[PDB]
Amino acid sequence: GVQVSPSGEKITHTGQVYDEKDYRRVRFVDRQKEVNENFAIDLIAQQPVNEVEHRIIACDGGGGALGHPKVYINLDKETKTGTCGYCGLQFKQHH
Amino acid sequence: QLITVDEKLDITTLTGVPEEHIKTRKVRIFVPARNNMQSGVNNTKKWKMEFDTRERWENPLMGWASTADPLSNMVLTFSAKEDAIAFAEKNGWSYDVEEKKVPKPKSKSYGANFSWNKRTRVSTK
Amino acid sequence: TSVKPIFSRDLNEAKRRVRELYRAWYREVPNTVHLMQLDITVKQGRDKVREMFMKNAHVTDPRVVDLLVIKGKMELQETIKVWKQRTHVMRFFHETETPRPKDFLSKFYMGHDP
Amino acid sequence: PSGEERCIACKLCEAICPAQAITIEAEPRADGSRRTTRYDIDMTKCIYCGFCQEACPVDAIVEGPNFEFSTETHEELLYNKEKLLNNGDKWEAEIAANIQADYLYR
Amino acid sequence: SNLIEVFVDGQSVMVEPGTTVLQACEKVGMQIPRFCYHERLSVAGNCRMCLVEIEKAPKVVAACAMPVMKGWNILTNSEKSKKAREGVMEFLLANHPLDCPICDQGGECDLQDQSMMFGSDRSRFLEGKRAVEDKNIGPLVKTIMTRCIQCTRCIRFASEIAGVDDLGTTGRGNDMQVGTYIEKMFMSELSGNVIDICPVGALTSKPYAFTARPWETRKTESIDVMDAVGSNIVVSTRTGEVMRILPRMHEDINEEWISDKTRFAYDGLKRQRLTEPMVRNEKGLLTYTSWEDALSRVAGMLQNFEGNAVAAIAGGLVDAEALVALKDLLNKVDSDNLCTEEIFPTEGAGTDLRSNYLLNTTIAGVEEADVVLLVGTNPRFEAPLFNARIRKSWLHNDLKVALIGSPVDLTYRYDHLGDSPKILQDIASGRHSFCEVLKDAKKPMVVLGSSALQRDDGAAILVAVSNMVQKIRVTTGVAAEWKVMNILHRIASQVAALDLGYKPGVEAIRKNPPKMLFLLGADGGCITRQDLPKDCFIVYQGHHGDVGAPMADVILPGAAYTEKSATYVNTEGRAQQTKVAVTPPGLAREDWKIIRALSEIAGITLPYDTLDQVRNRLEEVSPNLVRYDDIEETNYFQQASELAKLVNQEVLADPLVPPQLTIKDFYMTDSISRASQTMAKCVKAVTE
Amino acid sequence: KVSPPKRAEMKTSMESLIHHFKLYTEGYQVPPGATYTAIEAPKGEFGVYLV
Amino acid sequence: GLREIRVHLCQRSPGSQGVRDFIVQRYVELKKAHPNLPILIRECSEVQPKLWARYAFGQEKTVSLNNLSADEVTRAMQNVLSG
Amino acid sequence: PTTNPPTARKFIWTNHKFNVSATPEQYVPYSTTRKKIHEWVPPSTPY
Amino acid sequence: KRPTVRPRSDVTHKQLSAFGEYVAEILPKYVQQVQVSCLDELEICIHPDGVIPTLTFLRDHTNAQFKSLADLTAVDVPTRQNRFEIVYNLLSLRFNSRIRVKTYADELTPIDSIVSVHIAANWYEREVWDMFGVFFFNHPDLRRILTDYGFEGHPFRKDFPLTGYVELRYDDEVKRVVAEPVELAQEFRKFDLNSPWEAFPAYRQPPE
Ligand code: SF4
Ligand code: SF4
Ligand code: SF4
Ligand code: SF4
Ligand code: FES
Ligand code: NA
Ligand SMILES: [Zn+2]
Repeated sequence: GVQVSPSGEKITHTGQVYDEKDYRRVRFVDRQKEVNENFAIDLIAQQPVNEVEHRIIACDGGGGALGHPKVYINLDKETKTGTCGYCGLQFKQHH
Repeated sequence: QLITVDEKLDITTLTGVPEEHIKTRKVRIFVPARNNMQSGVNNTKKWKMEFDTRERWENPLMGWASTADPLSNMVLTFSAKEDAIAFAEKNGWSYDVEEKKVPKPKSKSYGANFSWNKRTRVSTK
Repeated sequence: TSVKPIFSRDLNEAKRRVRELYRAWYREVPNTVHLMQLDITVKQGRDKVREMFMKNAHVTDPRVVDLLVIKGKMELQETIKVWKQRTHVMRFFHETETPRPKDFLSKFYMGHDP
Repeated sequence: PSGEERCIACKLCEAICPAQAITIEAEPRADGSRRTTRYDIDMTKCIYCGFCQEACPVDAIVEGPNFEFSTETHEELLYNKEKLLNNGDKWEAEIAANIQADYLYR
Repeated sequence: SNLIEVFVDGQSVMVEPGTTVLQACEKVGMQIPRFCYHERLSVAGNCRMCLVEIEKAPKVVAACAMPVMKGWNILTNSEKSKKAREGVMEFLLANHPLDCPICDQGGECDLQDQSMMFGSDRSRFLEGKRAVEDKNIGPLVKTIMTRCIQCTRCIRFASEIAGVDDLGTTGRGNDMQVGTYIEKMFMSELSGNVIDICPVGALTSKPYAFTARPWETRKTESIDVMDAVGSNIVVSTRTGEVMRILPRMHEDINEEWISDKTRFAYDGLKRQRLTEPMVRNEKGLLTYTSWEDALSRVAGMLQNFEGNAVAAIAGGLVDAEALVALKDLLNKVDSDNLCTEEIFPTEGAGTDLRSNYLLNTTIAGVEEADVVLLVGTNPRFEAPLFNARIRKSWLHNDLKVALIGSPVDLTYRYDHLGDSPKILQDIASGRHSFCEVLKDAKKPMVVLGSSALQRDDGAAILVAVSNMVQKIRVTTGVAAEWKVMNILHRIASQVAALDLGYKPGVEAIRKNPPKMLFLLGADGGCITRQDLPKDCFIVYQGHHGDVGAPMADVILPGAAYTEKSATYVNTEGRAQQTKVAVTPPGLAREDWKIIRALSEIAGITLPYDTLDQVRNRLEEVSPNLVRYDDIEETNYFQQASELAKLVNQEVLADPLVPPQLTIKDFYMTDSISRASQTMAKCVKAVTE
Repeated sequence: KVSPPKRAEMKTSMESLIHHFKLYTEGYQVPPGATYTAIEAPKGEFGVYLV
Repeated sequence: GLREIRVHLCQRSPGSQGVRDFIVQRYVELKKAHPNLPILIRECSEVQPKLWARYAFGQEKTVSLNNLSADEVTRAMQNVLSG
Repeated sequence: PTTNPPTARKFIWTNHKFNVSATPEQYVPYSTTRKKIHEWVPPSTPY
Repeated sequence: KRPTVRPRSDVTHKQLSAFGEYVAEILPKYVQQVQVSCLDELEICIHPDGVIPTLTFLRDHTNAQFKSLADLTAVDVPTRQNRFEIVYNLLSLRFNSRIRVKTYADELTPIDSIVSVHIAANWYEREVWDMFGVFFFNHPDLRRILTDYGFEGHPFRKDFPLTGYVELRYDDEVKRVVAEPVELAQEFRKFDLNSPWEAFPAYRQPPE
């Protein structure tokens, strides 16, 4: 989430934040640090794992041609989920 | 009608280049080494002339890479080692040449993988 | 080592064209200074002319001296006809540029450059 | 639609940009994902050619329909990643419908 | 006089018998498409991408394996050849994943590039694709095996170059999968080279992952200093930052491989860096200061002491342009205590004759010997690419290999004569049973490791081995142009230091402790503030804060090897130079210009102001330090031996145990290796 | 190998994705040669001499 | 105060033939005479043979050995080692 | 939109924001990466 | 018939070969090479001494009448000794054909000016001199045309950097536009795009 540093500056989702003694903090005086508050890492973790029967499942991200290139994920390693390398959705085999 | 000019060719005074970037610059005449992630050898035929790397620093505003070197992206291409030396000579750049590294010819033999009694017998296909 | 001449057949016949260009540049400083309303003195302008002619004091190939003379006439013409401006004439005087020290220590303190 | 960024730091928008207007850096994320830590468009180098829109394989970078974003300083026209994601969230309702109206011509 | 004649599209070629169709086309300049074939691996012949039409034959031969027969016309571009390539490329891509945007190969993928040049532009595959589960084979090599094209280059490399028969293919048919079946880590000092030889993104570098694309990067052709082999490398940089180290091809040194330390330790260049001159304030703590201030302290102290009171130690990563610079400075205050952390016996000839402390047979000479005797050394870790060249001769030329030392694992089989260095006495006499082999050897090669000369009885061992070789040179009747005596160094600056006349070892400083010590990148911890006079002025010039820095009075931030054009001399004595990839960070400065800046403040200005003039000075000292890429032959070994028979020192009975027994001790040896978070994972990986 | 494929194919076919990747990074190679092309542009002969 | 002697020479150019004979006949005896002195022999293809002697406080002098003979070389080396 | 509303998303801005140039809300560019070269930290004690 | 490959024609290539032999028979003192590309374009490569005679004959001859100088330009190829290739593209309205006449130059070997043949060339030769520093004899008014006044160098030479050496800003101290050494907040990023695999077997060079 939007953690705040001890200096009081907001930390961006990439972890950047000017030090206490970095002069470059002056650009935000009487202004603001543009920060995007919807951390994609936090949002993707909220999705539930889709369960499927087959051992190989194709993900295109939804929307068909409006998604990402279609890839397949193996589901054999029945201890971790299969993750899409594009959209980050998770899959797990039913049995 | 011809004249005799008993001196090597120097065109530095005509190129409009600051003194800074003629006397302190070292060029490197070389054939590029094959990129080791690929097998193609088509980028290993021509000779290149590149200039010594100079400082790059981080832009205070954005972190981009700033430069005060005007010759950082200069890359001349030549067909022969001799053409590249002549070009550097008539321009006054001190050059440094490296000889072409060709792959030495090797002895291949599929039938060596099954040797009745040599260590080249592979244990797996 | 035989080559077509441009204009001069050897350095002595080329220096004749050099001095003739230096004369013309010398006669024109008092006008450039007067017409362009430059904030310099004639002596200071003429010294700068001499300084640029001595920047190429090492040239010996006669063909090269032909093309420096050819260029210098083009530069003279750009000034006599007032195609150049104060900014252009004043660029020869590098008035805003701090000059890089020529001693090792000062270079060493200032950065990685040689 | 889940809120995950589409951009996977492939850098094809960067390789095509006629103006060298896009700067990108990337690294593995905390969850291992391939994502950008930097993404800049110097909107004063951009020629608004839309080539990055064509090169992107996952529709991550687009040119929205906004044209009324003139500023009072040059520095405000150097967009970093936060600014561009904020424009994405600001304009998504309208961007999504324009792609829906045009992707079949692409 | 057996060069058959073949035709490539009509043009005639005279090739040796045994040349293949693919090698025949190399000569007329035509390069055949490939995936499975690699010029340094055994021929495999399974990718079928090299199928090429021979005129008048109906079937297509595999260019990479079919031996060429005289009178053949190879049609590298006919319709059959073009159609075979289109069909084969069409199969390779049928089950390949649409991964190019998330793939670290993209932009430098032989599958991408050969699909553009020789394949089709369409897909007529309307089925589902396969997906194979990934394997976790260590912290260096990432596996995404859905991208594997089952070319078995990794299997052949591992088996025959690393000698680690642990990668293989399980399964069969379209389900066939490369890997390890069990869960094993592919840990080896040469394992990172599978990343290069894997033609796709199946095997990629974890440390490098996702960080850059090939077209972005600028390639600087430099040299590697993690060891004394002097591997030629390429340093990719992007926007002033080092991205990855890659091998540059050099047939006579590293061929096309580098050790994992060379490949992956560069990330230690980004931590623990000295970026600012530092001095001690009144509470005894180091504080940042300025160059003019910091040099003003060292000159002030240098103007007092002279002679024995000033000494310098050179570390494991110092350039010849800084050793000669630091030599000239100290010689100008009367001092001669220029020392190096490495020990080398100074009895006998000492460093008088280059032949005494070099690898005289060279790295490519191993390929011609027929016996190798290793004395006190683990070449696998001291010189990983020199052990690679041994196994290659062990494999092809059937090289016999013997080891006087500890029974370390070399990746091939060798005769263990024993560890006691009394065995040198035996073999020289003719008692030891190994002599039955030596009498049958027309090209013996004895390699004595620099790790064995660090012992308290270093001089004795070198004299013994120097004498066991004078019996070999006549027990086998070798020609004058075959060198038998060799020394294997493990430190980059060692050979160039000895070339310039540094005293090997810090023993002189123990004899006459200095009141001013110059630690020029020294970090071995040999001389500590308990070996030195109370309140001694120590100046540390380096590029990492490790061991030398925290004990220094003054710290002078120097460049690293990636950050300067520097000269290094490898174990053969070959001189080669690095190149600037990035510039030094912060206020760091090139190492030879700090000593030149220092010399002018202290009133003893040195006569050189540019890199050109400093190398001209290197010439004046040892003129082979400017002969770049050149092996200079050296003779006069007979003289060094005759001076070695008089040394009255005798060999102790300690077993010869090398400092590195297992891959655990390989990863972190010098300052940069120790600043690397990737090497820490590798250490933690093999340990646990 | 010259004109990029459709986006729908780029996201389905492995040949189409590769060709998309190379066309939008390296671009296509043009065979060596020179041409002088001219058209009747609204102002007059507008020519390109391309090498 | 002599501190170091350096001998330069080619391995196969006859201009240095005299120097090579000096090395083989006299170096072993000369070294035993001065076990402590550093005498550096640094061969290099196609150099001009030279003899660099470094004295105290970095003072260096070069006697050129081109086209001498063993006897004429040992005299030049004896000049440096003595005075 | 009163008849064809846009698809709802949890990240779409609820509150529009007009041109904030010249105001204290104005965007200010900066580098979103973290430090690259880490410097050595000297010991805090005498030797 | 292939709906993707350009129609090849036939007659035009044969016609331009006949005229290429024609030109070479008549001007054997100047013609060094004649070729016709697969695009079907005739090229005459002449010794630079032959420029004025060669363009005069091609303009005034009755079976030529190449009366329009479509353009004149140079190409910089540093590997060649005569690094400047001068190209004349001529147009014949009488015969509805085109022809390319090429000669060469170096840094210190000026070409004759064809202003006496084609007035169109007057500014074209100013542009070659400005951008490549190729001097022309007998030009009525040879002076820069495209670069800023007092600009030093020839920016279309391959060894001239893309961003140049100097840049301009306004300096309020001296109250005028000043020139200073170039420093870029962001450096132009050079991309290595060449594929290591050969794309055209037909242009492969012998490895001799
Ligand atoms: S629209 Fe702008 S950012 Fe996108 S490719 Fe074109 S110039 Fe680059
Ligand atoms: S915006 Fe698109 S093209 Fe650009 S890096 Fe991200 S995924 Fe690639
Ligand atoms: S290896 Fe990677 S870049 Fe190459 S074709 Fe496969 S997915 Fe694309
Ligand atoms: S992992 Fe790579 S090298 Fe090994 S078989 Fe697969 S494609 Fe070939
Ligand atoms: S390269 Fe010959 S079959 Fe693979
Ligand atoms: Na790989
Ligand atoms: Zn997905």
